[PDB]
Amino acid sequence: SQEWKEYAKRVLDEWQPKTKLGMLVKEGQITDIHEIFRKGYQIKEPEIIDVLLPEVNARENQEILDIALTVRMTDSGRRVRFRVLAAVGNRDGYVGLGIGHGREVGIAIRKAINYAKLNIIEIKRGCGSWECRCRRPHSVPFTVEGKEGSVRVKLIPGPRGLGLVIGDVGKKILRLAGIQDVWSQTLGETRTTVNFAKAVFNALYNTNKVVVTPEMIERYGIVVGRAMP
Amino acid sequence: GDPKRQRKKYETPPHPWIKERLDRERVLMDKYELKNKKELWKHETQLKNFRRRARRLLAARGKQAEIEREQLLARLKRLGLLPEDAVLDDVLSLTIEDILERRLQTIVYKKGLARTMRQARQLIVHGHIEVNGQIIRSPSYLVLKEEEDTITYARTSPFANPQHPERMMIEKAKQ
Amino acid sequence: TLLDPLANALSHITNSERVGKREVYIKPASKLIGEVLRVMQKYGYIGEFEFIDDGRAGVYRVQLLGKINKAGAIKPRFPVKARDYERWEKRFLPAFEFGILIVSTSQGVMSHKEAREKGIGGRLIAYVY
Amino acid sequence: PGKKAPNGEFAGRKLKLKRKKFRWSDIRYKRRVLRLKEKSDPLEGAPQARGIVLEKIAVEAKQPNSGMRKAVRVQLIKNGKVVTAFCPGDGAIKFIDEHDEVIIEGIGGPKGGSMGDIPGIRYKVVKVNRVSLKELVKGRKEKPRR
Amino acid sequence: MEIKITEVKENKLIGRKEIYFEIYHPGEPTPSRKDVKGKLVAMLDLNPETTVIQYIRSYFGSYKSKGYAKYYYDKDRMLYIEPEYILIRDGIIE
RNA sequence: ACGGCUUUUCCGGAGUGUAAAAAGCUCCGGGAAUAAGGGCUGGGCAAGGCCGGUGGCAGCCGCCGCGGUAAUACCGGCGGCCCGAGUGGUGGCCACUAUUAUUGGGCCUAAAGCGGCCGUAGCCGGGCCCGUAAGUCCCUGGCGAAAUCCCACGGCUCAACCGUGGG
Ligand SMILES: [Mg+2]
Ligand SMILES: [Mg+2]
Ligand SMILES: [Mg+2]
Ligand SMILES: [Mg+2]
Ligand SMILES: [Mg+2]
Ligand SMILES: [Mg+2]
Ligand SMILES: [Mg+2]
Ligand SMILES: [Mg+2]
Ligand SMILES: [Zn+2]
Repeated sequence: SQEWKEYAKRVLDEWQPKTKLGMLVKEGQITDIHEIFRKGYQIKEPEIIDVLLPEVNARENQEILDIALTVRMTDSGRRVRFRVLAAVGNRDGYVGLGIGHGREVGIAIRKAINYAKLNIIEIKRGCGSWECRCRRPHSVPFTVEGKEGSVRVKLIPGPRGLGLVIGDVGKKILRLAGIQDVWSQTLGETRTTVNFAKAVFNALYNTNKVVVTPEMIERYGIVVGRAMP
Repeated sequence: GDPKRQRKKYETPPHPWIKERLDRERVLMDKYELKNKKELWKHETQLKNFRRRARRLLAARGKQAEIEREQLLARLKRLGLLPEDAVLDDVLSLTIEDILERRLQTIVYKKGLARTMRQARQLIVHGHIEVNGQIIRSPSYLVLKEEEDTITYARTSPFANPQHPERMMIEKAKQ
Repeated sequence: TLLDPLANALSHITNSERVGKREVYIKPASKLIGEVLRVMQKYGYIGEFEFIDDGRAGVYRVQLLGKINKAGAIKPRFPVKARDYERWEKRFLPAFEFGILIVSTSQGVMSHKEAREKGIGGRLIAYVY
Repeated sequence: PGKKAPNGEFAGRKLKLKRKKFRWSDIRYKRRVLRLKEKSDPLEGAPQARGIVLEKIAVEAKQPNSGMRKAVRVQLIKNGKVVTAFCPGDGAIKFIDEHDEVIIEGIGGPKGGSMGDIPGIRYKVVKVNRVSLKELVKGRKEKPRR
Repeated sequence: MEIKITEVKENKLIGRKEIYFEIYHPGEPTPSRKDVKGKLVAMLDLNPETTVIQYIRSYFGSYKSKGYAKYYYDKDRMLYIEPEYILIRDGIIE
């Protein structure tokens, strides 16, 4: 955990921020990822995450879901430009997902990985199945649903050891977030990975929109963010 | 209707060419030197059945679910796969590499009776090993715990003499 | 026309509180409505309520706390054996002890967690979580 | 649009009738209870047949292709009908003589019917005089009856 | 070969006794019938011509065989209730 | 390529086994000696940017799609990939299919709201109080053959198969 902890010490000098959160961070005031979120800020500098989540760039916490080239016609032929979809996250409690556009594949990948750090969220984990009744953060705490495009998803808790039973580009997103067991039930057209990816993302977000009592917490084990890494 | 037909005791993969699955099973075949894939899926099913049994006795209640509950820990730890004080929940955190450490091959190799795993197979199948005073010629027998110590050479085997030109190369490795 | 003054009540509650209201007036008021509210309050979902009479069936003043996700009515009112609750719980609620499943047993109205203690069954009527 | 029609407690009969009556608007279930495949089918519920050749022909391929596909006209035994079969392999049409007892399979396309550019052929030869056409086409075995 | 006898069970109706024993012989063939009969009639000092050896059989890789024999008080009783083929296999009658 | 080793399988031979045989099992003498094919190799889908033929012809193709003289897709050779005493082809049922939908589908513009309204059987029906006990719920007697299904233990070398108990 060292090379990804001197990285922040190198970055924290050559970076003279322009927004305000940049000032707060660079003056040692704000010092932990769990305290820029539930407060209504804006995030426009992608160096803030390199300093508080320095592992988000480790090439095994990165992922390239799809690449597709699109076209528009003109009186001098066709003008073709790419579209990439990419997700990033430490495999603990935080994820982000973005798109990016360009006219070559390294530039589209670069912008995608950028915009995937400015779209980051934290989730809730637990164990809410009927079979397993331990208290460990390996699964969703209770069934949630999220919709997008024309694609409805629903994520159901599952017992420890059963893998991830969902589509192909759901496994990457749910593995980068820390979830390890789940079930699933979908509808609509699940062949357009943009909409399928955005529905899974929205469900994971909606995880933290359900009201819980201070006693339901010590029955599912709900951890928010990291949980003793 | 129809009478009883006998049924297969294993299950294939759903799609036969998932890449990151072939590259995961390739490692276990080369490490324990199994003969064919059908020899490996047998054990994966042997484990999935345990998981599916301990997965129903946990959302259950009544008189007879109790009786069956403690008959799963009984075998599951008489066979060696659990310690002496484990609760029912531990059946859910088992792994394939814990069954494959109980075949007779691995145990005759993890005790110095052989030089290398692909030699213990011939040692067994030619009838030299002897589990609790009974020649056994099946390298995939799941050894219990109450007899793991009583594995030797056969009483009438050429290996059972500490001068055999082959039996002396064996401990030439234990150093 | 009016066929079910209980479904109307629970759907009106779930429409109101989803947008922010602090009070609702359940217009027709059986004793079955009040009998649901009695156990929907004990678990901590609503505030306090009283019966305002107006010479025609009365009303119900109920003030919310913003603490329910979804309420409704199990309409066909299936009967349940005493050992077969989980099967119906896996269709309505989202976890293994979430919410409540109101059952109309032979000794009043009570959540299923109190029916499995005495071991009884009865028609289902509604569900809150 | 309403809610859904018979959602009552004592409304079983109307519900079962609704479902039984709208199951017939299907086409795989209708084609099965009436047993319509049969009595329109020259092979009569079988996975092979045996016939006697009558002549040798060739067909034109589809619109965006070019070539001629060799084929034969077989006359069955159990019925007496005439079907058109297709000879697969490079140089098979050089073995099928007149007055041969050939065997006949399907061709395996969508819905049991035809496939590829050959549009109306739906049977393919496998055995000629009880020697697998596959072998004959690639050496490896000798042919009986001249 | 070394013989241990595991059960001598009497019989007052048929008038006989059943002898359940076992042979331990690592490195030698399955004993003959003449030889097992000799060892028995020397051990328990019976009549050597009324005792029959119903079976001796060897198990998979165990160097230990299981046998079972029957011995009669009267001669003709034996020659009356006993089947035919066993007397021939044991050579008594011909 | 040199050194050693084994005998499961293979030939002979002796016990045992069996109504008589044969298989099987225990001991002897020889010998590494007697024993791997089938389908794929453009994408879905693991695996070659190599060589020689063929020239919209021959052929391939479950669907999309290759071949017009510079073919990773046709025919061979050499390499490689998946299963392995098996491996491919053609017909039938289930899942795939929320393309039969009670759980759990649709009906402005995509398939689909009767041209409009009255009304018989049938399904659905406001509030309170007093009885009944048909529906519904719990306890207990008499039934729903054995085989078949799940589990533990025991017997054939483990196991398939068989037995004693609980469901
Ligand atoms: Mg080739
Ligand atoms: Mg590939
Ligand atoms: Mg539809
Ligand atoms: Mg009423
Ligand atoms: Mg029965
Ligand atoms: Mg035994
Ligand atoms: Mg057993
Ligand atoms: Mg039985
Ligand atoms: Zn768990």
